[PDB]
Amino acid sequence: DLELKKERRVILDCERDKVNDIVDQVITIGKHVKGYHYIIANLGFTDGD
Amino acid sequence: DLELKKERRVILDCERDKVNDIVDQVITIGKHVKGYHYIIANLGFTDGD
Ligand SMILES: *[C@@H]1O[C@H](CO)[C@@H](O[C@@H]2O[C@H](CO)[C@@H](O)[C@H](O)[C@H]2NC(C)=O)[C@H](O)[C@H]1NC(C)=O
Repeated sequence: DLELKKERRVILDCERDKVNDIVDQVITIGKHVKGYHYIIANLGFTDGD
Repeated sequence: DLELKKERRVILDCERDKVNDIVDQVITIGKHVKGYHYIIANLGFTDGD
């Protein structure tokens, strides 16, 4: 549904558990290619894999 | 190094073990995006994940 508007910039605002699920979903879909930018809005950045 | 020749079609000819590692490496480097075509040269295609 986000692909209809051609939106490349995504901002993630969740805890240390949902961010891993979103990352795994992006990996399975294939959105981590050069041309995107994610923002993990949380106090911890290196906590997740 | 393969990206230098601008080659997108890759033919995989390995057992049921190396193909999984190659698929995992492709997933990690983000080459499974639309625009590539892989060929698994083996009798068992549904065997691997
Ligand atoms: C399947 O992957 C191949 C690899 O690019 C593509 O199929 C090509 O399909 C187009 C569309 O019919 C043809 O014009 C080409 O001749 C095909 N062969 C190539 C490009 O080598 C396509 O990206 C994918 N989908 C289909 C339906 O083939």
